[PDB]
Amino acid sequence: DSEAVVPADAVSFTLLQEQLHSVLDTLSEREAGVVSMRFGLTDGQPKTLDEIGKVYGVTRERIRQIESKTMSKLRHPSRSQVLRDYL
DNA sequence: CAAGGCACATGACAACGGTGTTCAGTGCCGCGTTGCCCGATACCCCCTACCCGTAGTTGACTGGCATCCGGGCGCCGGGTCGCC
Repeated sequence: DSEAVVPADAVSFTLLQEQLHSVLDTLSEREAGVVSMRFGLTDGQPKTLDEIGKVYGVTRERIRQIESKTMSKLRHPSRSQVLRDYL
């Protein structure tokens, strides 16, 4: 069957979740939060940049600028060795 | 031989030297924080092409199918008709 949850894949996904969440915890609180909402780690629906700029109280271009800032920071080789292997 | 008079240096005396802080103000020059501008993207419309369901088609045409055996083995249990 195809509907079976392969234990190896499920456990790898859980480990990826934990490692990624730790990596965001390395980032600043606001930066980690905004990138999380932009990619919906907390909830299955990611929020657009303007969509993030309502609960947090930032403007769509301001939140956009920090989204660019988050993507850069997670792109430095520091917080990249761990997540390269998980793909 | 002892007392009184002049040289140089001396206990303090402030005020400059030079340099380190101070609160102070104002910028200097990098991050941001936000108004635009567009650009793309979801979402209404019209058109017809094709999928899918319904309804006919009148010479006559009137009862089917091939089963199934070489288990094997025994028991249960009920039915089933003879029995006297």
